[PDB]
Amino acid sequence: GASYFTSVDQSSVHTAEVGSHQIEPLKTSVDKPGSKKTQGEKFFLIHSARWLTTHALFHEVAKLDVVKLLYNEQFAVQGLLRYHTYARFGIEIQVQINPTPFQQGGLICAMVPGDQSYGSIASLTVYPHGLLNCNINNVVRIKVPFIYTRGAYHFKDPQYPVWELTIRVWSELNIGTGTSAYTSLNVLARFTDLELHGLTPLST
Amino acid sequence: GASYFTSVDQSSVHTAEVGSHQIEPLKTSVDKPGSKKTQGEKFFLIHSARW
Amino acid sequence: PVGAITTIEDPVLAKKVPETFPELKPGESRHTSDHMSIYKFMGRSHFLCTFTFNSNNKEYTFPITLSSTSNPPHGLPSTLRWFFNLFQLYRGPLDLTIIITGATDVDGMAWFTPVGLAVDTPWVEKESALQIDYKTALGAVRFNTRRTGNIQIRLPWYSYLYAVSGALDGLGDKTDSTFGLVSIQIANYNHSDEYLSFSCYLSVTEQSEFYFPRAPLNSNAMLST
Amino acid sequence: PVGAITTIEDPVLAKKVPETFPELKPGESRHTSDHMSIYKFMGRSHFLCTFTFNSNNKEYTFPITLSSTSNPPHGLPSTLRWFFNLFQLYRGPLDLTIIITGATDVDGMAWFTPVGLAVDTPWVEKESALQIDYKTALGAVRFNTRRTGNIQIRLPWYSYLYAVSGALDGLGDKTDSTFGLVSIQIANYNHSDEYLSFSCYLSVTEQSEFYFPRAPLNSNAMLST
Amino acid sequence: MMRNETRVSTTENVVNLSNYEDARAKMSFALDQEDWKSDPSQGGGIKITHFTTWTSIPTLAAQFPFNASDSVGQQIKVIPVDPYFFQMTNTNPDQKCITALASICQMFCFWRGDLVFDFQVFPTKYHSGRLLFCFVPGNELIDVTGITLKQATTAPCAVMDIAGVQSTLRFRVPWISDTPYRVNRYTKEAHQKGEYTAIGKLIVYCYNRLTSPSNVAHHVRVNVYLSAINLECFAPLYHAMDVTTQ
Amino acid sequence: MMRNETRVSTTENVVNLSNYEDARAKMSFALDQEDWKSDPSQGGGIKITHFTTWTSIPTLAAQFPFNASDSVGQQIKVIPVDPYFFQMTNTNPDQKCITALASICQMFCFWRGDLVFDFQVFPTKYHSGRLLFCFVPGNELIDVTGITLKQATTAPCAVMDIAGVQSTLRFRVPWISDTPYRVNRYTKEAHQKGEYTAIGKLIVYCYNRLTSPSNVAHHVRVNVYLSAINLECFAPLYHAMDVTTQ
Amino acid sequence: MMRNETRVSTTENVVNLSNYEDARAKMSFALDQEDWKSDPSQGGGIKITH
Repeated sequence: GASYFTSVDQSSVHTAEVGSHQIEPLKTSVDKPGSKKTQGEKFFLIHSARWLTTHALFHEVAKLDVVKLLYNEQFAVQGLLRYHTYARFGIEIQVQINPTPFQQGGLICAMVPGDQSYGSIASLTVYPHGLLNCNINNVVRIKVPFIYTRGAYHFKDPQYPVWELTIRVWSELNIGTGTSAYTSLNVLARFTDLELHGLTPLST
Repeated sequence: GASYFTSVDQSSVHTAEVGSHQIEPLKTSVDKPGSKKTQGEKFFLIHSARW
Repeated sequence: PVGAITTIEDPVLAKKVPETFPELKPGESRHTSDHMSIYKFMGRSHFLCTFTFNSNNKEYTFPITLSSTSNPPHGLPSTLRWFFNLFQLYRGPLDLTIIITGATDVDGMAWFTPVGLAVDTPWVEKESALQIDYKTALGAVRFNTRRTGNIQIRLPWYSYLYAVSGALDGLGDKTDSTFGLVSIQIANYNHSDEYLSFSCYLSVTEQSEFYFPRAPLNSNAMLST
Repeated sequence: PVGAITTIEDPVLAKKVPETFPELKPGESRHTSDHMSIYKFMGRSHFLCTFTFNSNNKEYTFPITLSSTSNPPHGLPSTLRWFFNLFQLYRGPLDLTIIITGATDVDGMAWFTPVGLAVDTPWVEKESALQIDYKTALGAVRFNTRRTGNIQIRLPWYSYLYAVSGALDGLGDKTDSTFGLVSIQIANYNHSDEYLSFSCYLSVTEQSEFYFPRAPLNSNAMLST
Repeated sequence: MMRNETRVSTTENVVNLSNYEDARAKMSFALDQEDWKSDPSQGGGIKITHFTTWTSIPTLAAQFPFNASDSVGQQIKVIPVDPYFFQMTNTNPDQKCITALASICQMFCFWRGDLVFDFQVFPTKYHSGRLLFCFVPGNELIDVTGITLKQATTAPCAVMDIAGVQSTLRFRVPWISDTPYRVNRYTKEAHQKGEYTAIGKLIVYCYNRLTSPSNVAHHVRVNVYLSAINLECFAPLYHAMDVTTQ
Repeated sequence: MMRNETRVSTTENVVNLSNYEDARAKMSFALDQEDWKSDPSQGGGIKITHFTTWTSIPTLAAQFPFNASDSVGQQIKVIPVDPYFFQMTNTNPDQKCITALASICQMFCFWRGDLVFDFQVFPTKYHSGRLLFCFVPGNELIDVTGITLKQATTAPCAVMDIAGVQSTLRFRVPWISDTPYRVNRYTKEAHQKGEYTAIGKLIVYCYNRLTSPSNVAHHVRVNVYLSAINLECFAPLYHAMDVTTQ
Repeated sequence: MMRNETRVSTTENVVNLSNYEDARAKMSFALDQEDWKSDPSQGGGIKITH
């Protein structure tokens, strides 16, 4: 007797079993056997847009509900969230781009909890941020624990987004006549210390 | 560096992090946190007919 | 001078202590306490709201909401507003202090009503619609203008949430953005008398906590009554 | 999971600690005191009754009766009612606190009268019919609306019984269902003045005891003024 | 020279009854200001001091019948998971039979802990059947009718063989919520997304159709007791929870 | 015989909220007058307690362009030296983007310490140029336009090679004043000789003209972050510092 | 700096004679607030107390 789903039986009897767990002398697969971490605490490509010469300063290149985005069949983690009601966790975001050295400018990526409200765009550095500069780096990583008003996030029917990742133009992207006037961008996200609670058959 | 999905970056930089894992002084849920066993090695009702 | 040059894009290098020119130790300040210690600062109970009674045997119920949305007077004003937006999560009791202005010999009562419970319609002066029994039950306080003219009682951290916040959107901004509500009901106020005004101020307590720093409200957001 | 199955009809087996699914220790609460400790709970003096004087030099005498029968206002209301029916026997002093509303410069007196003794007719405002000597003798207290506006004095466990109860029938429900009576007599109240109202609230003391748990009053019984 | 000056602080002669520290009397009627000892004489020594005393005594919350006519996977009864629940009632004398657990928590704004649903079967040693009890984590208002008995197995649940020497199954619903405590919203006019009273709903499915001969009832009744363990309530309030007409 | 006499001091029932010693409540609503422990559960352990937290985080105060068209010794940008500075602003949503450092000190009457101007260059590994940052000690209102790049070298300053593997120059302006602290005069109607808010002005000269090929921008933008170290503020006040339109 | 603040509790200037703790005088007419010894002189030592 253990685990969930208990069974109470009056006219009981013993269990019949044969053989035991056989450990492969020659494994049929070398990858770590699926585990909470294997399928849940791994990276996934959330969103991906473009950044042009047209994009003026402070232009929001992307406003994402990191969490909500992950909750989608497209990603394996869904398989763990799709069957649990609540869940608390931490997040690690990784945003990367590929500007040609002939390009110049910069972007700022900040993990703002809940909503940007009316916070001064100029102080987005206060939040867990990552500054991108063409002449310097083309990638940034951010990791944050659980920050919410509630003790967990409700997937099936959320109250308010846990994280709203924002990406604005920190310094207009200008170039010399001839150079590509753009640069695609991608956003990677993953759960950390994924704590799942309450198994449910629901879906919405 | 670990887990699946590896990333090779030329113009690399360090990772920015804030705070650390906070263990609930008063848990918001008493059930074992989801694990391979929690959601996979449990019982389910397959089929059901009459005799 | 090594801290005069660095790559701010790198989270590590950006923490390098800056130093450009040769300086000497600033020294000692002439005043005892540090005015930048949130606890000591907000320790100075700041302004919250104010209202005026018109008819007799009526009541006013104002909520304590961090909502950056709710613009005053029907919302957080001045300092209080500014402060409760410098961070994401708040929790802990709050030492409220309300000042009475005008009238006299007016008997009054006040009770704190936790978030998510029955309570007279917010920001509105009307005849209470609650069982005297219900009111009292939540813990109340009676007083008389003549004898006093001011009340300083602490407000409890009684909420089903782990914390509350101001910066939010519609939904959550309607539930997880409130500490609780206060309700003041007057009695024996023949308007043939002077007007009755109330001033409410809030001060942070030692048992109050503040989590995760946000980007302060842009000047255009900072309003005042 | 053994406590997931048992025979409730058996008094012993029914005490088997229930357990169905695997759980972890809840942890620690964030608030100091336990709100479920009767003493601390009822420690919050709850509402009892209220009345209003009409003519001068008159008096009101309200009894403190647990009787579930006596419906308010002429009886135990709200919380107080509910509480004093969760158990069968009660005994011990009670910290009464009465609030005055309205009038001013009105001299007043109040005395506790033990069960089974002479006392002005209950729940009725009339001209007292007791020797000032008699009144005082039982231990009294004088006060003036102007100077105060509220009184907090303890009520003694002075009764010829071992305990009192609310849930009773006719007879006993008319003798063993009372703690005692309170009487407030005003003086110098020219009605040309404002009205005079009194609010009485009761709080349980540490010297108060509660014996044998009863089945709480069904919702339909819980009334409120 | 007498010199004992003290400034008159704010809240002059203000009264507060939110707690005992201020509710306690400032003087006494008792002669010589005496006190009282303890006395369990006619109290059998049963001195009460905590409300736990009630919130731990399984009281009858509801009764539901299990007819043979009920087919496999058919929902027999649905109950929200919050102490404030109870549906028992008697015609005359007219009364809404509230439960112990309920009558207590009804006086609080918040609560938390493991609610316990005790199911008592009233069959005859000749019937035979099984009922699956499934707890769906959530809030007191989630359409659940669209859940196959199969789908139900995903969530935590327990089946029970009615026909037996035993008669009661104890269902301990673990505290599962996105919030530390739930609120007694049953006082508010309407409902609000987030302000919930229950941590989910409980379901009673028909695992195995009820079989039996012919000289025995064509069904079997079941009493549902409710109590709580590891219970915690705070934030006093007044309200006589009405009946939850399922 | 009871004999406890105390004289009623002055300021009877007077209220004061200038500090906590008098602002703290004299009673409580909390039942049994309980209290609360700490709880970083959903706070990631990031418990704030000091405003330093903000006044140390470099926030974007202003942006200025360095065009090749700018000749040697030409003043590119002038900025007063006081935390209350910031000129960043976004059209719609309409907002005057104040800085962390600013938004904090804006609530004080006085301040002192070393302000830190961080300059971030957004060039391409193909440009090449130098900008001289010069701090002229004084007050927020001193005609500085009449200062040759040469003259500027007399005062403390620093030059920077834009084209490089690095991207940020940190300018730590030492606290230099005839007074122990400066005042937030930005609240007063006008200005008064002596009542100053800044300890001087900062200048951005064009040390070496910006060179480059032709397949790269004809200029290079520069973000100017502002923060402070060894900062000290006192004398609480309210005022939402407006934008310093340079 | 003198800082001795005390809040005015309920029952302001209220009188209670139910017991001695509150019935006892708060001041005295006796000069120098003196007191008195015992004296069974003309009492034959028969001092009553109960």
